[PDB]
Amino acid sequence: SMSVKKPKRDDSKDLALCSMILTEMETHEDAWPFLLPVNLKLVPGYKKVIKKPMDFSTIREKLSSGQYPNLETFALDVRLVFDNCETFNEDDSDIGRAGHNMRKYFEKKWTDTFK
Repeated sequence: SMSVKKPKRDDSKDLALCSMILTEMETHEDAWPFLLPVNLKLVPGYKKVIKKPMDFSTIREKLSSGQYPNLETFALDVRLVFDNCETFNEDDSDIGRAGHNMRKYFEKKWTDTFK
């Protein structure tokens, strides 16, 4: 509350560390469904169904331009990429499997870097 604070966590490396995680996600072999924004002209139903599209290139641009106020807002966009994927793709499809794999990969790196 006012004039009552928990000890200050060192957040000075968060930006660099999220960048590193994001590089690791970008270079994973199962990243291909997520690298670029879904083409809303060419994929029927996507525009109407997925209210907030998200992809790795859009996260990279937000990250590089100071549009994440803290590491939680960064994690929320990464998870949105996988939540979108589950909304639109059967579990038993190449893309549906890619999303589960990437979500796992991310959640481990997240825990190991920050928890």
